[PDB]
Amino acid sequence: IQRTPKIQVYSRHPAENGKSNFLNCYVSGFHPSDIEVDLLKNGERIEKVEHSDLSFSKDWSFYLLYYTEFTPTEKDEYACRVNHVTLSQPKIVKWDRDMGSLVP
Amino acid sequence: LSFHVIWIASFYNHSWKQNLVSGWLSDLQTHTWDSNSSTIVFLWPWSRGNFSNEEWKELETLFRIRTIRSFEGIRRYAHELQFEYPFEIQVTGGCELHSGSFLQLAYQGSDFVSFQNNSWLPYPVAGNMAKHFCKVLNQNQHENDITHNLLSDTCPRFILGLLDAGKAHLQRQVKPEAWLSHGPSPGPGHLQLVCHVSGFYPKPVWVMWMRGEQEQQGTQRGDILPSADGTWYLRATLEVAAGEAADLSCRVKHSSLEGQDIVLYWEGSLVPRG
Ligand SMILES: CCCCCCCC/C=C\CCCCCCCCCCCCCC(=O)N[C@@H](COP(=O)([O-])OCC[N+](C)(C)C)[C@H](O)/C=C/CCCCCCCCCCCCC
Repeated sequence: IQRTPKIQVYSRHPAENGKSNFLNCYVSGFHPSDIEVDLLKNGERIEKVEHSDLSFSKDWSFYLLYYTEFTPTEKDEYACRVNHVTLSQPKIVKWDRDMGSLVP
Repeated sequence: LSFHVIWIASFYNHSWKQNLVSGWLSDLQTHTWDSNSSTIVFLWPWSRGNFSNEEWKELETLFRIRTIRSFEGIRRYAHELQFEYPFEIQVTGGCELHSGSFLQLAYQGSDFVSFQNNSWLPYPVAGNMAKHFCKVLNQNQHENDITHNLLSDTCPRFILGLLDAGKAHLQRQVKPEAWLSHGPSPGPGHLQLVCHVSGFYPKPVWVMWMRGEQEQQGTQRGDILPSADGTWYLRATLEVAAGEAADLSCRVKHSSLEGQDIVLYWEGSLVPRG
């Protein structure tokens, strides 16, 4: 039986433009263990992303943490792109951050 | 609690595999296996314990020999056991002290066999193939006695020079930070308020949306998620009617704060004010 990844995207610190931060993609609950995870900046792959050593939970489903140090600006959007045998095509989950006040 | 080792063996085809091994103290990773060098890697200086340099070399040789016989035994009996490529075998084994010990093996992500006292037993649901696997696993009783001794003797020994030597790590206190944002999926005419809590250690934490002293029981707390530096992260969300988000605050309690709760207010540009 195969299990599809849960995908959660978060930063280490509150987003502040021009302040270095860490962007995280936690992928969990999946089986089998082969999986492709990319972090995206403005739709394009970030190079040299780190990840934790593969591990698994009590129910034997696997989990990994992917992360990279980054510095957001106002014009940038980030995401996590995951491919797995359970997925017809790669699933993209955005980093949800607030831009602040919209209308002047 | 205490210590366990996990083993991730992926059999892609008869001529291709991958093998990952790591050691865990409570929920903290403390060791990795480098199968290129056949070396136990120490992620912390104290993950060696007080164990002599040469006692590790013997454990390495035992690990290395038991792994190569494991991959060859599984591939020799794969068709007997009805193992169809590709398949994954996972093992976790370890102990506690005060006490307890365990060793469990899964095939394709489901309970398969486990080691009890002195021999391998099949999980009843796993069927005839698990019973046949236990025939091979229990081939040599001496190997089983060695497995028993690793769990009931070597493993408590290891904590005895580890949890003391490194409790300073497991007992450190790291204060959280928190911040508020708009949730992305509100229903019509409503808002989702998001309270982020980051950077805390140890894991236990309390977080609630409040109206003054009244906890808002609509607070939906997410999973606690790991950070790359070993601290933890949590999101707690609240669905509210628009305009009714006035006087709302997020309150965080954590052992490291010594009663000085973090309190943030849904306020300023979040509201937004005039
Ligand atoms: C990574 C950091 C580690 C830090 C550890 C520090 C503290 C350690 C504390 C506790 C550790 C607990 C670990 C328990 C390990 C469980 C071992 C069970 C595996 C038994 C394998 C048989 C031995 C042998 O060696 N099995 C082989 C020898 O059997 P034989 O019939 O040929 O007998 C030898 C006779 N001879 C003539 C004298 C040589 C035989 O081929 C088995 C094959 C079994 C096939 C199935 C494979 C089983 C899968 C389980 C693998 C688990 C690997 C564990 C690695 C993490």
